[PDB]
Amino acid sequence: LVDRDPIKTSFEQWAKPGHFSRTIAKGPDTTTWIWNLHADAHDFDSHTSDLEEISRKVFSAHFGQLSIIFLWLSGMYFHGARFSNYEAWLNDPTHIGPSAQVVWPIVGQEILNGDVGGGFRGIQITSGFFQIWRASGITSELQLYCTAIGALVFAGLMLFAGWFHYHKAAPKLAWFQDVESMLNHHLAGLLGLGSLSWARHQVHVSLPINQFLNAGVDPKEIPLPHEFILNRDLLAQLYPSFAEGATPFFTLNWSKYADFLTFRGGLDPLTGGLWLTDIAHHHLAIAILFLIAGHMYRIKDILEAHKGPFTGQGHKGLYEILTTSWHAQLSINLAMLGSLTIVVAQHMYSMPPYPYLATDYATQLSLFTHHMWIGGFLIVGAAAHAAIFMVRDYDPTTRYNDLLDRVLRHRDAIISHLNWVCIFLGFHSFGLYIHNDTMSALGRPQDMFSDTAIQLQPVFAQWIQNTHALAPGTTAPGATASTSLTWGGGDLVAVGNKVALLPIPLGTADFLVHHIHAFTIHVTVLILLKGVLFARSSRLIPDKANLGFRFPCDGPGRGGTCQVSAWDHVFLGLFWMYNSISVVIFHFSWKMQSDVWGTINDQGVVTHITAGNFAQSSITINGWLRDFLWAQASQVIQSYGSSLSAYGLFFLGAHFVWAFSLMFLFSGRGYWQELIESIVWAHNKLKVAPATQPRALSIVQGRAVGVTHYLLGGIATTWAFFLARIIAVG
Amino acid sequence: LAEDPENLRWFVQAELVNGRWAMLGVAGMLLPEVFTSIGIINVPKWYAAGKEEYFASSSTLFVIEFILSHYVEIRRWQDIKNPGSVNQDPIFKQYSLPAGEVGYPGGIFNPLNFAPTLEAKEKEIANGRLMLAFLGFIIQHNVTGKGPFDNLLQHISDPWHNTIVQ
Amino acid sequence: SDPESLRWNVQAELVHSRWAMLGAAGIFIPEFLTKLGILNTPSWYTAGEQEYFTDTTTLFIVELVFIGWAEGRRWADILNPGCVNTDPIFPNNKLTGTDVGYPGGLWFDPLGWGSASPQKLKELRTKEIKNGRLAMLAVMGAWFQHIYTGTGPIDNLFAAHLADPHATIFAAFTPK
Amino acid sequence: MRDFKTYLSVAPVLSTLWFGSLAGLLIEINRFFPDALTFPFF
Amino acid sequence: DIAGLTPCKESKQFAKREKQALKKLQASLKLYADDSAPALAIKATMEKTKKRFDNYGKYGLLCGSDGLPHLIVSGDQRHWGEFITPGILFLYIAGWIGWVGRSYLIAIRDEKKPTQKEIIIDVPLASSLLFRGFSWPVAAYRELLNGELVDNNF
Ligand code: CLA
Ligand code: CLA
Ligand code: CLA
Ligand code: CLA
Ligand SMILES: CC1=C(C/C=C(\C)CCC[C@H](C)CCC[C@@H](C)CCCC(C)C)C(=O)c2ccccc2C1=O
Repeated sequence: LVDRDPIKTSFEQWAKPGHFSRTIAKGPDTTTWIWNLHADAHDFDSHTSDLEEISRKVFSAHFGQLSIIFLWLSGMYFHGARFSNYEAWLNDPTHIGPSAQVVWPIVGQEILNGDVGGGFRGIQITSGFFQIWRASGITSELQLYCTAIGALVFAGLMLFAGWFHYHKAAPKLAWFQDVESMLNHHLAGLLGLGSLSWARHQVHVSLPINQFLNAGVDPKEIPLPHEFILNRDLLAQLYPSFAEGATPFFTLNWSKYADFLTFRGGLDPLTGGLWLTDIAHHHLAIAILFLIAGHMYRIKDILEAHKGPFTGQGHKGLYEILTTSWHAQLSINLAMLGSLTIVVAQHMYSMPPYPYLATDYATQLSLFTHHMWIGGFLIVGAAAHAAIFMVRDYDPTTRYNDLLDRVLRHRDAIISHLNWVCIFLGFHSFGLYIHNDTMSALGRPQDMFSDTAIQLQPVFAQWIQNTHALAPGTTAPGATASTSLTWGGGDLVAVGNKVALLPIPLGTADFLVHHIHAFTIHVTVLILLKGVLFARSSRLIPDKANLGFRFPCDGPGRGGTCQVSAWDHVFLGLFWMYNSISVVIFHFSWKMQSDVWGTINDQGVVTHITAGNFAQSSITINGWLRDFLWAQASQVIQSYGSSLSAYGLFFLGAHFVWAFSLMFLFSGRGYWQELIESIVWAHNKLKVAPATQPRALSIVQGRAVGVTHYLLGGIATTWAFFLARIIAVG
Repeated sequence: LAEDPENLRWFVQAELVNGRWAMLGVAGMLLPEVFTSIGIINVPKWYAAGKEEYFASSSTLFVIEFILSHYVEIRRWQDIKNPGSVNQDPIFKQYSLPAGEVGYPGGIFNPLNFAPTLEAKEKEIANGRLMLAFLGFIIQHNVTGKGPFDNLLQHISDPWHNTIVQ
Repeated sequence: SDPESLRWNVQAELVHSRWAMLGAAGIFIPEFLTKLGILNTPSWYTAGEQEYFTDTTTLFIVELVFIGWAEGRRWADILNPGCVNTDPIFPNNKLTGTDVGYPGGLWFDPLGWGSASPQKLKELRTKEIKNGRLAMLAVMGAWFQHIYTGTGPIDNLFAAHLADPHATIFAAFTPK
Repeated sequence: MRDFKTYLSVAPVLSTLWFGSLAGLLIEINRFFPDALTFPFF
Repeated sequence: DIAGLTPCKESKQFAKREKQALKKLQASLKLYADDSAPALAIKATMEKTKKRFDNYGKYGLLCGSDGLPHLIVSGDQRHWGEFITPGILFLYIAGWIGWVGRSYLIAIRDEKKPTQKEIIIDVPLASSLLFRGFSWPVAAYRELLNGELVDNNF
């Protein structure tokens, strides 16, 4: 390509058919290249055979995410502001049931807008702003309206840094191809200087402006816009102005104190969102580390070190090419970023970190399943992109004889095991349930697997739960309750509208879901593991790195020779994970409502959204639609003519879109060709078709329009199924 | 390779029959406007003859006539595929034989001809439309009204009326 | 490093300009002309104070039967004859192009020296104040804003309100 | 600046300024007549 | 008139629908807007579905049991424009979608390399072949079946 250059046009390329592999989009017309162009639009086997740029693009086309997450948030802060309900909800929590969005009464619309709290028509929320927002050491609607434009500021600017890259004549190699410092910085002072900084604006301002909110008032009968400077006088109620101490150290006297923190654990009676008196200390006690920690270092050295006998000789030298990969140092990350998201999903529901959550049921489970699909949707990826490594990234083979060349050495092996693992599971991990049916429908309970028939006896208790809620008696200092109230030992009194967390008991019907997870988590990974491992060569095809990591299927021979590849192992690996997460969700809420969520009154006689129906009745896998799907969902199929209605009214579409995927999943290809011409014929008679040769779907595009649909179908189905059984009773 | 038009016979003859019947159509109105008082739909019947019998019906009248119009009309058909109408003043016009510098094909714009004494189907061009579009006009404004023009007392000035229907 | 955008009709934008803006003359001088206290008063009784209204939307019809007529005739034979088909001379046509209009037809032309040249000298006059008029009216059309926004008491709409000193509108000057 | 026998181009999805809008002006007829199911005529 | 019941002039079941259902729209003794200027069930949403009283127009409109109105359209008693009036309308609008389909298409395959001019668009919508549709009096109803798209080209 010209047009023409090198050097010697500014005149930009708008006009002249094509670009992207060289007997390119050819003069001669076609359609396939219009899904080409969008797909693989980002890729790197083309653009140039030379690293250089690519990192100079990804550090820019990156940017436009932050900026975006930044245009987003703004319409959420704005939204969570003038489309109010926040002002109204906060003087009045336990009571309200929040909104931010509202229609405009065009056509049918309005049904969707149904009285939500501080006196107005709207559609609800299961996205816990209104609750980060508890923070506001200040309060005010127009104020969020500054935090809002403060958002659009970071954006335009944190979006003109993206002009101020690639398009501007760019940095180069050394800049990233000296890695030497990167984490040094990152973790030290941002990971640090945020958490740190967050400390300073987490007791300064917030703690006090909810220390005396957890009582009454109406805001501006509290927390001015400046009030919190030098005036270290209201900081007087929430500890000393250090009195006689000077910059910690010890020649200090406490005859009666010990700074803010004074460590909690449990839950505010009046706002059980976990205590804040702590929340500063923990973030402070973070940062320090990061503050000390981001001070390594300059790199091989540490990895060029510990080897052994069978261990990893190539451990030593574990990648020069880890300054020369991406597709590698992205895949690693996704496993972590991803696997480090759904660890949120627990510490959240068994330890709320915001005021008013749990009581708020629906506004932190939405969460625990949204955060849950990322700690999964980012993991199969975290494999895909390793397959993208394993196939291609490096120039030649300069990488040699090491940890990997090792793992591969065995490979019909690491995956030889893992397999049997799964059929051991599955048999012990699902037909287990099927016993029950076949023998409870035969009907002889003597011999089921009930929490009571097969020998276990009115106790689960003695394991580690019961040595967690009881541990404030070790090296442990203490502080009433535990760490997470859901643990075996002691305490009850949690909240005065509805409930929050309490013990959460186990045994079987907790024993075996917990095991289906195993088998589910395991056969997921089998297919990804073997998939990324056998990326490039095999004894079904060895001539098998020769195009890319996709390729439809090699060809009718060898018997099958179809699925193979690794786009496709990252195609049938999604297919499982949709279950992996989709059944983990199914788990939590049936627990968390069967027990936990429920409610106090006199003598606090607890009354769960369901008197533990779980008991003897999830163990039957029909009980999973006797007690679940057919029981709850009665709220989705009753939901017409209401306010939420948009869920029942989705629940048919998307419970349709899924049942459209199979068409894309289950079908041939020269088929819709053979068909597309009958069409093309009738077209030509009137004189109406040929130009831009209309073509069927690109074997693997077809699979691309399976899967993606099967998910946005099979998923939102419950996104509806859910929001419709926590809004309204529960 | 048949570049463009064409047509011809075609719907130039298409028109003049619109033209000259929109012209007549409005002779319809003509009446009730000078010594005025009598019309609209007036769903005539239509001028009505003697005091010796009809009597609301005596018959579908209306319905018949145009059975007649009917084979007279096959007749003009019975002309335009293959030119046959003595005068010959529509199909191209009279001035016997001629105009058909468009009868055998090859037009593009072709203006035409046809009066011996003298001039043409031309300023019978534009009475041609004045009346087609007039009807357009005429049974445009019913659907709310039915009368024209007095003096400068209080009529021609449009005072207050009532939407379209709605 | 600099845009890709001299709209070739970079040549035509400039002639709704002399349209828009010469035009704002009609508002600029007749306004403040007005005639402060003429002697004085604005009163229009005549066709207007008894014959049941005068205009509004018989207003427009008559009003821009003419603007109708004239604005059309304006750009659509500014010039351009040749007036059809079929290969490129660019503006998005000049498919008039190399032929102005007629090969020895009539007096398509104005003026001797085989063109249209309204002679050579007169860059003077209307380069200056006139694409001025473009500029000028930018800022006393930026006064349209100042001149009235604030909907003189008689209405606060969507009540922020949002502070309060004193009023605003027009007549000339300013407190300061 | 655009005379006779086709004109200047336009992008991939100006359909997104054709679905959104035009069609958009139609809600604009579906509130002027906030309702249908048959219709009076003009 | 036909299989269901009679229109609006009487339709008992239909009446009950007007009333319970909507008016429980009510259902909120108050819910505070004594004077307040937002929460608009209050004004219309009802009244816009409601002032739709013993009038909806009058439409005929048959209304079965439960009094939801059924559409016959067999061209009789009253019901003609529940298909034809909005039927020819569907026809006319489409067909002037594709009359121009068969147009900002049959205007290209020529000149010099014309192999995807169509992923960009030469005249947007066609904005040239545009009105050819309203500028269809008769049109394809003759010229389609005679010449051009002529059996030849068939
Ligand atoms: C106003 C400015 C502008 C202009 C005229 C250009 C022009 C160009 N850029 Mg570019 N760029 C810009 C701003 C601009 N850029 C900014 C602000 C950034 C950083 C944010 C970049 C980052 C960038 C990179 C990495 C590259 C270019 C490249 C190019 C060249 C190819 C452009 C192209 O066809 O991409 C078409 C794409 C767009 C027009 C849209 C850009 C996508 C982002 C910024 C917004 C869209 C996201 C949006 C939310 C859509 C998803 C949601 C959807 C449902 C609506 C071209 C010369 C490329 C090059 O050098 O040649 C190989 C190179 O790849 N640019
Ligand atoms: C940190 C990571 C992130 C980044 C930066 C990338 C970057 C990349 N990935 Mg990737 N990937 C990721 C996470 C990431 N991935 C994850 C988590 C997965 C697992 C699902 C994958 C699975 C994956 C595969 C299989 C492939 C890539 C490929 C690529 C490359 C192609 C990108 C492209 O052209 O856009 C592609 C995006 C589109 C074409 C847009 C279509 C999006 C559709 C499906 C919409 C999604 C549904 C949604 C609900 C619809 C919107 C709403 C609608 C209803 C209105 C690029 C280098 C491709 C490659 O060939 O490598 C060179 C290869 O195809 N990725
Ligand atoms: C085209 C085909 C035909 C049709 C009409 C259907 C229709 C359906 N099938 Mg189905 N099916 C078929 C052939 C068909 N199938 C075949 C051949 C098979 C294989 C044998 C199947 C196998 C199958 C299965 C297994 C299932 C279905 C199901 C369904 C139903 C989903 C419920 C629903 O849509 O409620 C109708 C109500 C709506 C769609 C309301 C929609 C309102 C929303 C979406 C908003 C408006 C639209 C808007 C554009 C969306 C927003 C998007 C925006 C971003 C642009 C639906 C009735 C599923 C079911 O529900 O029970 C069996 C089930 O999963 N089918
Ligand atoms: C301009 C348009 C055009 C025209 C005149 C036709 C005409 C036809 N199509 Mg068709 N089609 C089109 C575009 C068009 N199509 C497109 C874009 C697709 C998507 C691939 C199809 C997919 C399709 C299928 C599967 C079938 C037909 C069939 C048919 C025939 C039956 C009519 C019918 O019931 O389908 C209704 C028409 C559609 C479903 C097409 C939707 C696309 C329309 C809305 C195009 C609108 C114009 C478009 C925006 C062009 C841009 C305008 C440009 C001038 C600027 C008929 C000859 C059927 C057949 O072969 O039997 C004879 C067959 O079932 N079509
Ligand atoms: C149904 C099916 C098809 C047929 C599906 C097709 C042809 C979908 C493509 C349809 C396109 C998206 C229609 C695009 C037309 C419009 C975008 C053009 C008009 C523009 C708008 C204004 C309407 C395959 O090609 C296929 C291939 C491989 C495995 C399975 C399958 C499969 O299951």
